[PDB]
Amino acid sequence: LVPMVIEQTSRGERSFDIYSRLLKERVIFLTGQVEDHMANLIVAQMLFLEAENPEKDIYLYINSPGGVITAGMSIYDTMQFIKPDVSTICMGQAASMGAFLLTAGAKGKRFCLPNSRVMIHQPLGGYQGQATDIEIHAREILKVKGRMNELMALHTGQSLEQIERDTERDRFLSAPEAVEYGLVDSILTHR
Amino acid sequence: LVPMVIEQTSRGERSFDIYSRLLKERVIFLTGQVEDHMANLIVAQMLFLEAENPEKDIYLYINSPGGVITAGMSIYDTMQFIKPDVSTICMGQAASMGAFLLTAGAKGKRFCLPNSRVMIHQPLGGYQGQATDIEIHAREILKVKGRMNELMALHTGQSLEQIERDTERDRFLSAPEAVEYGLVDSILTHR
Amino acid sequence: LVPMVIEQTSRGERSFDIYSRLLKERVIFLTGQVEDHMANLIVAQMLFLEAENPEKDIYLYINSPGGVITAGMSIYDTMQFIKPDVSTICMGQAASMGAFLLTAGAKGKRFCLPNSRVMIHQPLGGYQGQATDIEIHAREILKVKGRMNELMALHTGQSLEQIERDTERDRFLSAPEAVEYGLVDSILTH
Amino acid sequence: LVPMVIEQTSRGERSFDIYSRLLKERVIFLTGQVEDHMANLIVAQMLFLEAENPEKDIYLYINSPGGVITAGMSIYDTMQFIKPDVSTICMGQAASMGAFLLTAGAKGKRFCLPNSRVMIHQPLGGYQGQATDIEIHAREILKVKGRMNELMALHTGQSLEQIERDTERDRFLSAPEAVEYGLVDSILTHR
Amino acid sequence: KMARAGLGHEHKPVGSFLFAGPTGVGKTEVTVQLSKALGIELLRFDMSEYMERHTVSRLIGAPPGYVGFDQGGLLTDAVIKHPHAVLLLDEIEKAHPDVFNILLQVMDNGTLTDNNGRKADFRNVVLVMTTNAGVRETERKSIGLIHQDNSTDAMEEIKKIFTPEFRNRLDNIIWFDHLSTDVIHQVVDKFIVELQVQLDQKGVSLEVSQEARNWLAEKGYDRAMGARPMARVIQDNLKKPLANELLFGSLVDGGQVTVALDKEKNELTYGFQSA
Amino acid sequence: FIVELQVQLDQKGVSLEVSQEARNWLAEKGYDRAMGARPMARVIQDNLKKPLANELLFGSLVDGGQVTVALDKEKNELTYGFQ
Amino acid sequence: KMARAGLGHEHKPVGSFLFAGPTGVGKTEVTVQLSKALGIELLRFDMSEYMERHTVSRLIGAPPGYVGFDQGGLLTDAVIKHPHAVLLLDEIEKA
Amino acid sequence: HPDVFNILLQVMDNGTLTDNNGRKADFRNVVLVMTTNAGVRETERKSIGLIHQDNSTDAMEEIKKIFTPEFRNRLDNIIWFDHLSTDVIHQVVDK
Ligand SMILES: Nc1ncnc2c1ncn2[C@@H]1O[C@H](COP(=O)(O)OP(=O)(O)OP(O)(O)=S)[C@@H](O)[C@H]1O
Repeated sequence: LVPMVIEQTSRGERSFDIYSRLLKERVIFLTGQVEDHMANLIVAQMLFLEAENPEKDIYLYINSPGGVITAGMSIYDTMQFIKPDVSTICMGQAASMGAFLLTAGAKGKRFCLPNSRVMIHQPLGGYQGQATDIEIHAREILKVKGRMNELMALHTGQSLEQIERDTERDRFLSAPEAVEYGLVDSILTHR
Repeated sequence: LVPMVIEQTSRGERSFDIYSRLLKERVIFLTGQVEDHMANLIVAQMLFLEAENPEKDIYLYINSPGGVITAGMSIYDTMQFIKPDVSTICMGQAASMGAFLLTAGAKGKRFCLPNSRVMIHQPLGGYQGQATDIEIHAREILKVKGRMNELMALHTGQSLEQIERDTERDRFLSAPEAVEYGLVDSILTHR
Repeated sequence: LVPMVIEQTSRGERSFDIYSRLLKERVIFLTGQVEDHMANLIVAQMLFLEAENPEKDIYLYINSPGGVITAGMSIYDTMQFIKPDVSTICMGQAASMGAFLLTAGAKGKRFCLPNSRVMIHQPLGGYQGQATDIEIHAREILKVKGRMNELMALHTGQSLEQIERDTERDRFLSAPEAVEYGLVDSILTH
Repeated sequence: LVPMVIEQTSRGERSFDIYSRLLKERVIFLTGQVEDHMANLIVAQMLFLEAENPEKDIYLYINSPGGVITAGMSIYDTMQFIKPDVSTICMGQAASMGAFLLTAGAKGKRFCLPNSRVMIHQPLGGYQGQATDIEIHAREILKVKGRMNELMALHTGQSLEQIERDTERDRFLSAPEAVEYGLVDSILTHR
Repeated sequence: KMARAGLGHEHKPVGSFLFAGPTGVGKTEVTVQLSKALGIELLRFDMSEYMERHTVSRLIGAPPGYVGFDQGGLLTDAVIKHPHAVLLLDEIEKAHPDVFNILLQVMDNGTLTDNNGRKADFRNVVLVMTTNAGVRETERKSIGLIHQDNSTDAMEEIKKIFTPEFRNRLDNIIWFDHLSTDVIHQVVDKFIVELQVQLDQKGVSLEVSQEARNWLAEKGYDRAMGARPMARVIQDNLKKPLANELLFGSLVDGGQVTVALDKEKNELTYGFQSA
Repeated sequence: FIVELQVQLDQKGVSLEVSQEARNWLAEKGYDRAMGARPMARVIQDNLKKPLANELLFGSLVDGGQVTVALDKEKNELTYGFQ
Repeated sequence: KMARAGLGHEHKPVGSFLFAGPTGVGKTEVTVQLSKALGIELLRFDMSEYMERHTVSRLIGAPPGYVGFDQGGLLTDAVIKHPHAVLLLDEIEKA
Repeated sequence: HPDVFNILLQVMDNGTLTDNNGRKADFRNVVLVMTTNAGVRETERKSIGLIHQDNSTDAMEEIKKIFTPEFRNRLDNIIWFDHLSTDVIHQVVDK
């Protein structure tokens, strides 16, 4: 069960969940596999925080193993649209989609824990049906692959040609190596 | 779980769910495969907003990957008889029902994000039984496909023959392509 | 999950479910396959609204895909029994039982959305057992079939012989076409 | 999901579930197959109403397709034991167990909807095992059938021999026929 | 007009008025002019301070001293001191609901009873109120990917904030239209004219360009705050630069001043001549 | 209520005559089942007293001391004749 | 009538009556239409105001050593000032 | 107590005050200044997150509530004081 935390508000004591209390501090946790329903919650959280105080920056702690690419795009599109800088702090693990969101964070606010491990690979999708349907369905997969390389390369800063070869197969980048690659500005070794 | 959000009022502090607070601002979220159970919730939300303030417009995000033909029409039908304009900002992904609902939004209010993918395919259904029953069922289900093209033609503005050719097989449209085809309009993207 | 929508009252603010808030406005929502538990919920809601204000009419949104025939009859009898007119609104697919509730609605207030479809078919069920047992069950469904056609014909006003011909074979009717049959008084312009 | 309803009181608004609000007016609801757990709730509701107002009558709405005989006996015993006269209204359909409870209603307050269907038949309880065990179990089931037929005969008023003939096989009965048979005093007439 | 005709109950108060919109909607102006036109002393009590048990006691209690018995109710004695004086109330939304209930009592019976035993008659006083609920809701932005106007009807806010009986006893809900840009331009001229007359006594002459008045109008005036910021904006912008020169500089004698703005940098340029 | 209004006007010197049909219309709108006769005082106050007061200060009532109350069937709104 | 005749309660009030009926049916008016006819003072207290526990101290006054000791009870002051009068309590249920 | 604010209000607007003797005091020459400690209140606790977030107190929230609006409006300027910077603190060491 989620623990309950009490906030020492002057008007009266306020009861909150651990996630809700942290959300009041513009902290959002991207935990679990990427999905349409879970992604919707993150979008709703970002919208609420931006309206409450667009001047303050929003934080995103990514500890997800990846998932559906389409669901993740909603988070990516909303991250740039909202005025608050979407800080991305990779924690524990960053898969292809999780890594994509990590780079999406505002420049200068992207961080990785000292022992955090990142993984980047090409989207995996398959379709079954008539030959004509597979060709058109397959074409969209390749088209999407180009789109991810373009957006990832822009934030990372790596050349498009290098991204294709690296993205062809799974690439595990340790936290120091991620800074070299350009995924994160620096590592939060200690306070 | 849904995090709680505190809205400050003159009377005093109040707590609402993240989905509930967004609904208070005439924001409705459509997620997952459309169905009678979920569609009724969206229909219920629209009816409540109309009674609360018919003057103010409503919003409807579309992240569904598909749905049920019958369930989707219920949401579309509601939009027709309610005075508030139902904005349709596609988030992440659209499909046969999502695109129909997305284009259904009032002209000038419909929108789509840059990375959202809008898929439009003809309705597909399977039925078995007596030969006489299949023949009558086949003509009626085919009529629904024709109805979709006629309704789709009105919002898109293209001829029913053009939409039928494009919708004969699964079609994937990029966000710029979708705007050019009349399905949606470009977001302001200004802050 | 369902959103919670607050209400405005002189005493203060009361939180309500989206379904409960609409109920305050004499609006009932019907969805999913008809069931004994589901039918009891609609019946309880109708009885409560009647007591609250008999003069004020009630509204019902039917999106049923069909269900138990016996469960649906409870809603029909309760609907006829209650004094306020029930403004049945077909917002989605309506099966044989769902369509019957639409037709059961008080004449002069029935409505159907322009794109919604209404399917009517004969009641169908399967029973396995001894030759004597199937005949008993066959008579019941045959008797019920006549009752459904007779009651549907009464509300619609169509000839009982003609409706039975259409009911035996699975058929679909569009909202404009339904007006001709008499299932719904008229479509909603807006 | 059950909708909530507010009842006005001098002190202030009171929120109760739809089932509880109707229970306040002495309207009990019986639904689904009879069982020990649901029967426990029904008898609990009857006892509570008796203490609140013994003079006022209790209204049981029977919409069950049949259930275990043992659980039903508890409801039958409680209904007869409590001083308030229970009025059983058959909603939708009444099976062997539902019909037995419906007949148990105090004379002069039993009703059947015009479209309701009442079905009465012998118990279907069975047991398997050693021949000695089946013989003892076989003897017990006859006693329940004899006891059930005798109890039904008392309320309906038919002879014991007549009830046995009607319950030898499934006997579906219409609502108007029930009045002639004597299961219910009279049909409920709509306004 | 009803009171002057006399076709009304004697106990009922002379008039009931209401005001809505942002702070500084001419509540002081119209009330001061109304009081002047009617020749009744203007009495104004601010509900903004009545937010605590001690402060809310002030209406019928004697905050200055418990030993003091002459003052009694400060609001009540004010009516007694001047029978015809108008009572101006502002930001009543803040006050507790219990305090607002006493207002309903006097409105119905047109009389009040102090704790000390004094009786006050409201038959000769007009009661007006000011509400600023609109600014709070409209400034807030909708929680959506695309923003929407959050303006709401003033009458809607009065209904939710106050009890239904208050509106029923109240003769009518009066909503004052919002300020217009033309009035703001005139307001800027009035302040410059006020500053101009003040300088003429010292012997300094100030000339302001028409474009300068418009420039101050856009940044100074605010929709939420009405014309209150424009007043403050005119004081710091004009009094501060000349002040240094008046003590020592070109403006010590002659007092020749010119005010103009530069379109390229969009900043006011001040020209000082010794004269 | 009309008698009270008529008595008040009589002291001022104005005579009021109200049509019998007009009284029936006022009764339905003024009286509410849930609120009983509570709104009847407000309806009579706003509808009748406010217009008459305007003429009393200046108009037909100040010069002639006569007034009449009528109902408009098409508009279902009371009409007052001042003389 | 019995009170004037000498058959009224020696220590209890002249009469205690509770009117339970729909609002606006004249329950309140009977009280104000009897004082004018009898030519006696009318004492009316708004029970709705006395909706909290602290409010009861207002009618009887605060005890010695408190802020409200100086101010006498509202109910006691009114009845002492007007011994012969009609006491009207409205919305007693909300009290 | 707020009673003093009334004396300051009269002193500020009229520019003179009368004591028991009734002599008139000239406040035009004197310059009146006050020091309030409402601004000391600050949110010392840092954000609940890996990265600390700056917190800004609402401008004059406590000052607005504690003082009356008419008195506050009369004040020409409610001067504020910012926290001493690290570089500024070095200068203080020399003093
Ligand atoms: N039988 C009656 N004859 C004449 N007037 C009546 C009668 N019954 C009720 N009224 C009127 O109904 C109005 C309200 O009745 P009350 O019993 O005083 O209720 P109330 O809720 O206290 O009313 P307010 O003070 O107007 S909110 C008054 O105008 C009464 O004179």
